[PDB]
Amino acid sequence: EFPSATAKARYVRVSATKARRVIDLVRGKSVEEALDILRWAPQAASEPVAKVIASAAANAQNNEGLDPSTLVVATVYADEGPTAKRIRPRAQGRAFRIRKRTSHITVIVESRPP
Amino acid sequence: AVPKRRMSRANTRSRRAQWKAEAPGLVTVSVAGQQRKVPRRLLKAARLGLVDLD
Amino acid sequence: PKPTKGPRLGGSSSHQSALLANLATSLFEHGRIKTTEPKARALRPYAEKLITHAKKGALHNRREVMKKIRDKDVVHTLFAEIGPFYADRNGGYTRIIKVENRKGDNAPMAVIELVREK
Amino acid sequence: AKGKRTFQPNNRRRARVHGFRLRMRTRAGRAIVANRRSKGRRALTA
RNA sequence: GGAGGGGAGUGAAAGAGUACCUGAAACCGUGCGCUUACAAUCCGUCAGAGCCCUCGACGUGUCGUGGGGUGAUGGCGUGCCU
RNA sequence: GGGGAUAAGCUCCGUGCGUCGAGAGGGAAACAGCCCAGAUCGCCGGCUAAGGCCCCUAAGCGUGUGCUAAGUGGAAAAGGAU
RNA sequence: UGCAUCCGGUGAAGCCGCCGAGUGAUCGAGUGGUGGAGGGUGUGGGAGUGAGAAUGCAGGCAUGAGUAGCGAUUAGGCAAGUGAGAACCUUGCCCGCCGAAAGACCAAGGGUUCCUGGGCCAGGCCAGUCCGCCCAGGGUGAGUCGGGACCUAAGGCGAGGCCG
RNA sequence: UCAACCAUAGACUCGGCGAAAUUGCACUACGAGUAAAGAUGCUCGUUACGCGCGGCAGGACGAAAAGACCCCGGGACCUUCA
RNA sequence: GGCACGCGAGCUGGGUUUAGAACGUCGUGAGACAGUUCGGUCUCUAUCCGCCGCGCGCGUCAGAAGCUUGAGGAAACCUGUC
RNA sequence: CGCAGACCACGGGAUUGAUAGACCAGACCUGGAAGCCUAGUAAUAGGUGCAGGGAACUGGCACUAACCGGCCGAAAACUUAC
Repeated sequence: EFPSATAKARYVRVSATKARRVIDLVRGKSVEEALDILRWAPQAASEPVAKVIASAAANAQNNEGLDPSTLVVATVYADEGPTAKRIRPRAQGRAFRIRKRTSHITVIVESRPP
Repeated sequence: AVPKRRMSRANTRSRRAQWKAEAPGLVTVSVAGQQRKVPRRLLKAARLGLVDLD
Repeated sequence: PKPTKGPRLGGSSSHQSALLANLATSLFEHGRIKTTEPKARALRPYAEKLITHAKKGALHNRREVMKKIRDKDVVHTLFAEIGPFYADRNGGYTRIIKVENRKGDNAPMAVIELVREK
Repeated sequence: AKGKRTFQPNNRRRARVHGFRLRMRTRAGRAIVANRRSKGRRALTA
């Protein structure tokens, strides 16, 4: 039960699977290191996650007065939000259903001394 | 062709776990008195002042 | 120089050759250019050979340059400055420097320079 | 190459054919109004 | 950058935030315990080793008229309806 | 018993004959109709049928007297053969 | 629902449960969490009275799958730019394509798509500072142009009328 | 015969958006055989480390279409000295 | 000779077996002929088993690098004239 | 970087260096450049001159790039015989 801070992000325009593909890297990585990994990641879902993680770290600093280097990305999870439907058309008079997905993203950073 | 059955949870998640990602191997750089972490591919270009460091 | 081992660089030999010539033009015009990687890998040798013609200066060398690049300001530039400037350096006039990839397609990018150290 | 669909639109034709006047020009075509006028419609006839 | 969020507040309650009474299942994931890479499995059942949790009588840890989760291994076993 | 080639897992009749249908369990290597036997529920009780007792598979490499030499056993004819 | 009684903002129902029960459909007036206003009991009455299947209906979500494709046979590039963010947006120089058309002007048809300013959660088969996308405002001027007020063909309607 | 080499659009790798028909299940081997008479699922034996990727197309009586040939029932339309 | 008279999610589509048309014969007629004659759309992105190749992971009682034995499997095996 | 290659893998090198590219020279392929001069009315021919040009093959040269570096990765014991 170490002191934590929370951060969320909702109605984001990246499918949750393509979020998890990145988040697997940084479950347990320190904040600074994860931010850098995500700066230099070749994925188009790294920037939202970057913003969320720095958000949580900032909230920990300001609102709960915590050292930024005692921190880790303890718990992370991305989940499926709403879904919008688009009747995209296709041959022989047929019409198929695109589903434009979204995702919520959740981060909880502890403050761990060694 | 077309599948014939609803391919299970085990097999599904198992193969799905191959679609993963690796992280680039990072290395320090002494960028003008301070330090930042950057791949090794771009080390010289950083030391010469081209890499957009944010 | 050593031809492309596989398929070409923009969709045909025509477009390839035109593209290399435009990029040599831009290079000798400025000094640096930022472009995707295999273009640089293909454009070291082309450009070094044009430069060598410039070094061994003559009418004949000059025409055999002008039959590619189509820009008299740039050939004057070569035969006026870049030729004698790389007299004693025997080989190896270019440099490649990799940089941050491209957003749209993750594609590599590289800055190709002319050296200035002698 | 003949992809000529059915509906080549025109309006003078539309009105001399499917129009109000030519609905009211008979008996059967009035009753076409009396349903639409009663059913709740808005555009009885183009 | 903004969306969105964390504190501070309103409020009886923000597990009532203008995507809002309650807020199921399918479905999607994060942690904790057991188990699984020499094996032929209508996917279960009967016996059951081993480990983990718990209640109780005791004594420096310990069996029990116990109970629950997993369950190596063995036997038996040919989906539902019309 | 007929038709058929006195063939068919063929077809058509009989039968206080049977079982399946509507009937599980045991045996038959697996096997709706064959043999045994007709399931009120429980027991970490006993005796038996059909069948079977070298190991897989619980029970006898059981006792006695003779045959088999062919792996017969664990498919088969007309006919042949010290 | 008729009738009689009991509990209920000192927390009913409903839902997630744990512990238990009944020979079974099922049950807990047995207790916890969530939650916020009606319910239970006994006797009778009446039923839109019990769903697992109808190539069943409506909504939501999975496997296939982070796979196929991303809409021609013209081909894109470098510097600078604003911008949070640029393969694509603006400009510069190159390059390449059509050139009885992929150019300039009308009719039908559509209906503000035109210009300016601002904007980018939706849309564009990616992103987007961009757009025929979004919002507000602005904008179409005829003695001689194409029609009417001028005429008639095919054909239509059709006073009276004739037939029915 | 007798096929070989080259280039482009795809196919393969990377970044982004991102469907589909089909689907009782599932940690879905092969053989000889048995069976509603062509077995991934049963018996008896043989083989096989878990998870993936490109590729072929023998089977899954593969997907599509409540057979279009045949038969039955109902209709339709056509004919004629019905 | 067998393997759906092997093999069309591998190719053809000449034949046969849709609608057109003609000859002979039958039928009064519509039309028919195991008679003939010319013409006539062959759909599918491979989920699983299977197969050819190639990787990641773990294992073989410490972690590693080289050289290799051989169970067991495969490929090849033709023939003529002077 | 490769004459290894669908990606990954495989093979080699990685300033204690000739792996690649360039540069110099060579081999080979093409076949007698441009400029100038001469003869020609002009088409054009001749000389300078195995000329010039040029891709993979070969030898040499450290001139450019192979970096001033990140990550994985090593020992429960137990008994007889000794």
